[PDB]
Amino acid sequence: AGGTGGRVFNTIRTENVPLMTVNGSSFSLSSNTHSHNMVFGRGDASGHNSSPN
Amino acid sequence: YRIGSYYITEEDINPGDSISLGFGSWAKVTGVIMGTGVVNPDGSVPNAQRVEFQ
Repeated sequence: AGGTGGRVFNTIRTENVPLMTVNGSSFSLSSNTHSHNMVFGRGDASGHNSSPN
Repeated sequence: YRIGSYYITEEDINPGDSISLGFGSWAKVTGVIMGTGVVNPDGSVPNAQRVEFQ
């Protein structure tokens, strides 16, 4: 035996790596109708697939 | 080092009546090891010498 005791390589010790999870959260964003800017007027020529404004 | 359960001095008539009797603390450890070294056996640095306080 030895005067100093330790359990590293092989011994019945305690303590481990905890595992936990976070509760489900949903991100909510508001689509503001302003701040979209504007260029030109009625077509004319308009970019294809552009968002209607 | 001498160990005895009788509370009589070594120089007393009841005791052997020779030599000086002094109180001894702790148990005598054989010169070579000092005890606790390494968890897994590797061994620490022991202490030696007589009367030396370390």
